[PDB]
Amino acid sequence: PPDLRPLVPLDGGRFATSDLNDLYRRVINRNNRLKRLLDLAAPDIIVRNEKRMLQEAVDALLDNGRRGRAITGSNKRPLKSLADMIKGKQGRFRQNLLGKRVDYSGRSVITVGPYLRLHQCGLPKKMALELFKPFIYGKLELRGLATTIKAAKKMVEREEAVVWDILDEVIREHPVLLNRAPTLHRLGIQAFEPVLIEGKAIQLHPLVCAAYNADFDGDQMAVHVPLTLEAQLEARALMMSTNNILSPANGEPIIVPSQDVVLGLYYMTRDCVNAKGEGMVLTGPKEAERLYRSGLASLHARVKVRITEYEKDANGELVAKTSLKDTTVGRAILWMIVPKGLPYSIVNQALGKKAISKMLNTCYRILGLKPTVIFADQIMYTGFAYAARS
Amino acid sequence: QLTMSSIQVKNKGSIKLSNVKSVVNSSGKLVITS
Amino acid sequence: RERMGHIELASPTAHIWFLKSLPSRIGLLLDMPLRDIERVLYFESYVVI
Amino acid sequence: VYSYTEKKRIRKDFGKRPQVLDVPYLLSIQLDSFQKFIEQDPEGQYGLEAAFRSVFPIQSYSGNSELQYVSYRLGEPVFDVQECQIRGVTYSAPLRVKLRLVIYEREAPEGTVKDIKEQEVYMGEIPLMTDNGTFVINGTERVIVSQLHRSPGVFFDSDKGKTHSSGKVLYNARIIPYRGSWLDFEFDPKDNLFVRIDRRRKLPATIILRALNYTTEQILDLFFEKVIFEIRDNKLQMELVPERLRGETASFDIEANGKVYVEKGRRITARHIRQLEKDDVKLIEVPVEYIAGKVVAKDYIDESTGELICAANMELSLDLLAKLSQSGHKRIETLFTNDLDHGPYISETLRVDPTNDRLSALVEIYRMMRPGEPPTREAAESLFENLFFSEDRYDLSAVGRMKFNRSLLREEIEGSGILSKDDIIDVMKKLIDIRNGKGEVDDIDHLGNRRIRSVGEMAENQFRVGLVRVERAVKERLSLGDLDTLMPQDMINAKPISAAVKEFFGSSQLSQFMDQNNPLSEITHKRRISALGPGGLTRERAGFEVRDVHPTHYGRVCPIETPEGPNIGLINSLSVYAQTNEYGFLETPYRKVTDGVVTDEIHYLSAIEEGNYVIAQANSNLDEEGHFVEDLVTCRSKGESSLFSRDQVDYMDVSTQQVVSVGASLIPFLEHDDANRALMGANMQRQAVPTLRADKPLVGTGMERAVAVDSGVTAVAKRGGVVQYVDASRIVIKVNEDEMYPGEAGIDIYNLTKYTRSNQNTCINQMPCVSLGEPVERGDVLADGPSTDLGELALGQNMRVAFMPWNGYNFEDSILVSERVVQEDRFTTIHIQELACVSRDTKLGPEEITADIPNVGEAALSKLDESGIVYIGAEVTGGDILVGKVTPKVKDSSLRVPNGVSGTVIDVQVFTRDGVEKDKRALEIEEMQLKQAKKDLSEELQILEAGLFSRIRAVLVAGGVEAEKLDKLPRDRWLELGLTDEEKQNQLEQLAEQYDELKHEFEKKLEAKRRKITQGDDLAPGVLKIVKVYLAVKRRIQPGDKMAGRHGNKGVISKINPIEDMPYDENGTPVDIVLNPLGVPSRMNIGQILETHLGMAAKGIGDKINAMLKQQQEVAKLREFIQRAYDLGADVRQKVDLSTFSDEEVMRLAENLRKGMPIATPVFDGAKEAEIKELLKLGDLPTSGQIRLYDGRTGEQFERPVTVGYMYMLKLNHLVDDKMHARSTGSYSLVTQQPLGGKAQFGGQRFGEMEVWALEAYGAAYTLQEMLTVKSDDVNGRTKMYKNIVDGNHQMEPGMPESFNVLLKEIRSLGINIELEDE
Amino acid sequence: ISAASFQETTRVLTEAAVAGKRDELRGLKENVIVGRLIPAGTGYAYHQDRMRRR
Amino acid sequence: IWAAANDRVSKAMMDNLQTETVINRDGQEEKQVSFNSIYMMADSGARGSAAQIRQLAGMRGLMAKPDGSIIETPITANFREGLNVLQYFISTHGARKGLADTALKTANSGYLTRRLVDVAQDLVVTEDDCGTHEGIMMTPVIEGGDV
DNA sequence: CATGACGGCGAATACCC
RNA sequence: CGGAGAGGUA
DNA sequence: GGGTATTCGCCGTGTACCTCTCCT
Ligand SMILES: [Mg+2]
Repeated sequence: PPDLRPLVPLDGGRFATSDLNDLYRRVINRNNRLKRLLDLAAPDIIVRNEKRMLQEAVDALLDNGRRGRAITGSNKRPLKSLADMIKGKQGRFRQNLLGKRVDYSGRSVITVGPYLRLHQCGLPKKMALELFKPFIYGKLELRGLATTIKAAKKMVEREEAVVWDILDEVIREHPVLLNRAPTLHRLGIQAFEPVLIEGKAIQLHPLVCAAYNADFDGDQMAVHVPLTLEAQLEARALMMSTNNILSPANGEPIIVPSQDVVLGLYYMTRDCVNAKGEGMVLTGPKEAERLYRSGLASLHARVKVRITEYEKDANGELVAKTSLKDTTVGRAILWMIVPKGLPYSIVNQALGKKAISKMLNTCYRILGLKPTVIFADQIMYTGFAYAARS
Repeated sequence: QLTMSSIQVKNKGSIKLSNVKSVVNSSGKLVITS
Repeated sequence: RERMGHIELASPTAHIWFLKSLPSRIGLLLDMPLRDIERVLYFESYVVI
Repeated sequence: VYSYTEKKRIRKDFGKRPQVLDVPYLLSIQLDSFQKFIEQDPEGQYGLEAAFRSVFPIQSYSGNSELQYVSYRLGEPVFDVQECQIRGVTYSAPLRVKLRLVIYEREAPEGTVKDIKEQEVYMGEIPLMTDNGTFVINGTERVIVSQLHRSPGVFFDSDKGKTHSSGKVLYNARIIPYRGSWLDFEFDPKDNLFVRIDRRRKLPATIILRALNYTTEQILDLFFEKVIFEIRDNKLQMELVPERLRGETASFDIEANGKVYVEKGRRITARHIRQLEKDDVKLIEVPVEYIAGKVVAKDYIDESTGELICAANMELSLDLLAKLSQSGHKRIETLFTNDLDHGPYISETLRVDPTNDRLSALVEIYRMMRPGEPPTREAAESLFENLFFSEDRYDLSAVGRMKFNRSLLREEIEGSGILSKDDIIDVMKKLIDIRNGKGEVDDIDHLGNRRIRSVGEMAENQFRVGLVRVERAVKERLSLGDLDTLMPQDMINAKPISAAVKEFFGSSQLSQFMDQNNPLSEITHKRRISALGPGGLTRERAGFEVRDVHPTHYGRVCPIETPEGPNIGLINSLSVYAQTNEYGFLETPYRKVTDGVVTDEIHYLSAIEEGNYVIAQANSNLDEEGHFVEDLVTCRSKGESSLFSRDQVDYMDVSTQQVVSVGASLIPFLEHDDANRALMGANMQRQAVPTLRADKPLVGTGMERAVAVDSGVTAVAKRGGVVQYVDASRIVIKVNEDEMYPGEAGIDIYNLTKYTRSNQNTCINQMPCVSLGEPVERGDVLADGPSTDLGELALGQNMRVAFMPWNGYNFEDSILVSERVVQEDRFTTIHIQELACVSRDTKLGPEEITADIPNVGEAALSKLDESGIVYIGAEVTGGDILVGKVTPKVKDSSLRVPNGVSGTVIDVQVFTRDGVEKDKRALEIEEMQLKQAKKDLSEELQILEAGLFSRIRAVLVAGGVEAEKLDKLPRDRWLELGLTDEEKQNQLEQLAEQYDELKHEFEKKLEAKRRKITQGDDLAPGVLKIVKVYLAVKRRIQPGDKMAGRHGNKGVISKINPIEDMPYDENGTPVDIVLNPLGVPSRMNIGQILETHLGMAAKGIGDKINAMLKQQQEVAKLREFIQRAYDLGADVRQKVDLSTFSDEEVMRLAENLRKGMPIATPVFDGAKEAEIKELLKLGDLPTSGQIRLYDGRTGEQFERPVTVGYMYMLKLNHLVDDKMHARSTGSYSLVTQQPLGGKAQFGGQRFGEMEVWALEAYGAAYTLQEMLTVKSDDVNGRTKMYKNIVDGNHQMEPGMPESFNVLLKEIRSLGINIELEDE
Repeated sequence: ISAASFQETTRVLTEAAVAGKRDELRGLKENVIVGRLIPAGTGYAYHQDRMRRR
Repeated sequence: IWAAANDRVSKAMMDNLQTETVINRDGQEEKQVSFNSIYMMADSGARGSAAQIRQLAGMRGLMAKPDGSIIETPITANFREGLNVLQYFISTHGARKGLADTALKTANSGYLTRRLVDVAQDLVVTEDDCGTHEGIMMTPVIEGGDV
């Protein structure tokens, strides 16, 4: 059908080579010549030559270049035949059926959001306004601010304050999918709750970067809006980062802190031989934090701290045991973000990358998924803060 | 991430041979035939 | 974009997919080698029927 | 000694190695190549002269008539570069060639002429190279990238196994002409030689010899040594030379003077052979059966019987030897044959050769060359002659012949462009003896085997293609036509030549849209060497070896600067001192070492000759007498590096920056950076966007001035003089008297480029760096260009940087930027965008540009004039109408501002075809252009008039003083007023005559310029008019933008921190940017740290000088401090003596140094750590480069010292403004109904195969389905989805995607019945 | 369908056309191409309901 | 010999870098884990490793020619001292080799991934328990002398 | 005309009985 | 708006 | 006549995105 082989206008007046209508034209030309020689009863040599030429015209239309010289267009580039339409990377199957361009999608450069929770991403408000546009139109109609479609379109174009309030209402719990190419594993696409931010760059949670193989030296990411209730619930239950903290390849956690978070935890859990405040005996982590913030005790000071830790019993209740621990001020301070049920020994050491990963493993094994996500976010906040303070 | 003589035991433990036979020897130490 | 056309060919023409794509379906179906089919179809020889 | 201009700001050089050779003109390759192409060459060796002499004379088939080339010339271009860029036309010169048609007398004795028609003929436009090595093609600036290709000649290669059995090395040779068929010879696994012409099917090698009129015995004589068997009575005794028998075992008891030396069963060794020095035995008896494994070489016949007893080259047997002996044939001819060094490859090839004479060889060659064609003896006899033996169809170039003779160890360098018999024979012999383990194969990637073709050579090649295409038509029209009185213009149709040249200059792979982000990008583009293009490689197919840094790249090709990704190792950067030789091979300079003394004599060595010498490193300490201070110098000898004594050393490197490219040479502390990050930094230096204010690098290498000057972006004084006038758009220099030609005023006018878009929509703006009355010398920078500061390349800004983590905002290479950087517009950049509005001729009616637009309010058209065109200076925003246009459907087709492109209208251009009534805005634009052009012929008239009157004043008061006649007689009465002549005004008759010629030059071209302004330019067919609107937008720095240093330390800004939140020092000074230390250790780009330290030191010096300027200290105090600053260093080469500077010069230099003293640290002769700490001490800064920082949020001291200094940071052309994009719904494709692609088309993101795999792995079937249908080509599904979302019903009703239907229709069109089944 | 969409589309389609092959939409790629719910994850039950109704 | 020298330089650098002296509670010297920033980053595992540290402050070590043969003379300098022209040019061989290796291996990895995806695309968990008794025998993987 | 890619694999070819 | 060529980003 | 080593033609060779010119 001709609408599947259109003629693309170039500057209106002239058309580019379709590369498919040309082969059809050659086939028709040779067929007409063979017909006008068939009724003519011409000598058999030229009739046979025309039959042969019609044959190469036909098999060039079907599969150009499969046998013999590849029939050439105006430029030396071979003509694209019918077989080329359906095969190869640019063929129909791989370019339009196994993958395709989609609506309700965008992309932008990614920057680090260190304040974000694991389930949140930072979405520019202009991108959100464009992406969620039909939802905005629906909400505008719902509360009567826009009588017609055009009224809602004009209000969104003018970017009125009530439009921004409606946009805030729509995206409150509507997850979005963030993707970074190459998508090497399912975790290359993950769901996040968007938070409206100023600027034009998408903010990414640090702990998911390893899953994306993402960094912030120029990386760009695509965002997609799950439209239907089924898609939204699939994003929340199947693809949300807080539900996908384990690698499907080996079962190990993917959200282990790296770089400056690890540096901060290591620095605050290191011990110094003659640090300020050494030998002090503290009522608990709160006193350690008070002494550190007031400058009366060094972060690496070896001290004695009364620590109350919790251990699960046979029936699963948290039995509390309180004891005096020989530790550091920084380890006691870090103990405050450790959820109940983990032993104090998990922090009573210089915490490197492997130690932090083991701590997250212990938290996941003992307490489950939600406390693990909360613990990971708290660890990342503490690591950032104390790496900065160091 | 992918990039395109004589045996010695190094730890304490008992020795076990499988698919092995015991035969007379010149020095008394078993040869292997399988 | 749904309605197709047809071209009534003045003479019969062989489909290249069923000729060149190895194994030659015409050649295997007839046991005449692909070379002879190529020469006859492309007017270099004759076949007795 | 320092000139007045360079006294303004002297960069402190820490370089210690003296500079023996200046950095050459960085654009010399392009200019020299194009000059060779276009300049007149009387010898006819290069360019257009050579191409014409190689296609002319055009002779008829009969030969009655011939067309003779006389000479050529290039006419004046119709438009200059600027007009060509404005009008969108190619900047080219007309080629006007003097031809002469000669018709001879019909049945003349020989060559008698009957007419000679000599005429000049036009053969098309030749695009001219600009002053900066660029071309203007269709109004766009393009660079012709030089190509690195395999040299023509003979190349001997092999396979190291990898093809058959195990470890069977197959050798081959390739004769590669510059023009013609490729001739290949190869060994098959059974040791037969095969020959291939143009990569066809392989034929036996002896076929080529048979076609060269060589018989079997002649071939055997060529490729074998004759052994003779001299039978006297019986026993088959054998005459030989001893040497032959060495290596193989003893077949018989060899006898010496009748006494046997070695018997059977013992292999002959070396001592055996040496014993025969005094044992000269010639006739040796051998067994009869020994002859069984032998070959008869000659063709033998009996005395008179006439029966062919044995022909040449056959296996001798007992029967054959016995019957040949019984006829008294006393001497037997055999071929010497061994198993390791004298293999019978030719004999076996003959044994498998089907051909047996010249006719058979020629017909076989015809069958191979032209498969499916039955050939006449004449046809083959002409085809073979045309393959390699006709100048017209085959051409080994001069470099090809040179390489061919050099590979075969021929003394002669010059030779013929076609192959001879001896050429092929010697190629085969060298291939055989390489197989025999006597020679070695060649290195394909060796730079002595890969040569350079630049713009001139490829332009000449394409011109030759056009010339031969025209020659065919000329010959057919000449022979077949009954020509009489016809002029040579009739035969010459210039369309083929013009088409070929335009194709080369507009569509060739090496004709590339110029990278014009900054001057360094231009320099790099003009200096790239490409292995791609025609006759080269393809990036999909190139292997590891050709992408590797070869040892011959040293000093010729930069090992650092190469693109990341697919193009790695295929696109290279010319080294700083590298240049091509006459044959196009890259050569690099070296200092000759004579008698252990490093002289200053410079020899340029190519890769071939460089490997024959011992070359000392540039990092080799010398003394005042030139001797090497040490006795064991590190040197390169044969692609290897070791130690040698000074007497062994033959050459030394001229500079420590010899191996690197310009971009790599601009990286300070390059030697402390890992090569990967150095590559990244060199690549990203070219992506830096020129900022609002050009800021010099505090830490530089010394190459910045050369880059800025050689780029051509700056205004450089052609002649010395004094700045007579200066403003933001123009500089007028009053030339010095000693630099004046006799008949001139001595006025140089430099018109500055102001706010013009680059090829990447960046701002090109020139601003003067000289003041009124300033003295200027030749070569001095008069006006800075984009990213240039006082003639120094200034790609970025000096940023006060602290290395510490800051609350995650620098995590994973993220960058924290203070709001003070935003406030000071440090990285604010100007971007100029060109929008076009085209009124065409529709079928219904002609499109109209007017202010009358329907369905739009009056307020929305307040920015348009009465002609419907936006005013100059209007502040437009996304959606605003620039040019109001209506189509007679009238539809609203007005050119609007693209969304979020809010900017300022700075220029409006109107182009109207002949016969179209130009509008009122067009009329007033025309009026402004007319007034400006009259001004360009009046102000440039009166300034030159003032200069001429100054010269007339000087001459008139010299020997002809007339004080009263100065004022009682004006300057208009010295020309015609009648009086007796004398010395007073006879000289004036030569100086005011040129004045009167400016009454004949400026005024005479006024009408022509008026015609050009009033000209109705030729537009595209159907185009009524074109309105070009130029929008200037200031992009301020924001999160999401990409910043980088020169060390490969790249990142994206994550946050714009308030000034009170930034870390600050004890003096309350906050840092500008916080970089993460953790990106330093694994990257191993330590230079960024050292530069930072050095940057701090540099700023410290300025911080003192500024203080001395704020306290108004004595000039002596500044002299003392600045002299101490320049004297600092460990025996640096630079010497700055402030005592020779005047007080005013010292004050000016101190003013230019108050923001920080520029430091020069050459890439491999840079500042040491001790020197940096010394400079830090001089500025009263800590030697560790680390200071105490406080948290702005809390005032708490950071627990450890933080590295704080100054790093030179670049804003890359990767702004988040250009990259952010979002789409809910929009336009869809035609064939598939899927959303369009690209931000420019407001397209949707592609959810590709791996994305679908991720969705499948999650089990998110509904999300995947909506990706496939309601968000893509399900037309009904997407409409229902949109309506449901508006209704608040988040439910889809997916249908069949249209792409599946398209696939079904396509398969059906292939004659295959594909259909869906029932439900 | 899956083989043709993978590689050697000409050969695979020729084999299918000569043999008169019939493709039941049972795999993930097949259902992706025709834009249906994949027989996995949340769509799995749907396909089960499609299978049990025949 | 050069490999042993590189090992000795690395050992000396790590020994001097990993430990620092400090005054105890009493006026007595004591050894403790160093607070050097680069050492802290490496030991914590945040960034860097032994190889990178010895490239920064030890010596770069033995390099390889493009064909893969090891160059006889190693780079005795480190990045803090700075390389000379010869050492830098030598190191560019390995740098270019690694970058081109990544560039040309990403395509092979993608092709292998696509082939694996196709061969396994249709395999879905369709049952809770098929009732099979067969299984594979899992032992610890031991090559001899290590686990 | 382009002549710098190469490994794997199956049908066809030739060689050796 | 389809194709080709060139360059670039991750 | 039939089994097997060699040859020849076909198949395949990462994703996403951005910029420019030029094209019956
Ligand atoms: Mg990255």
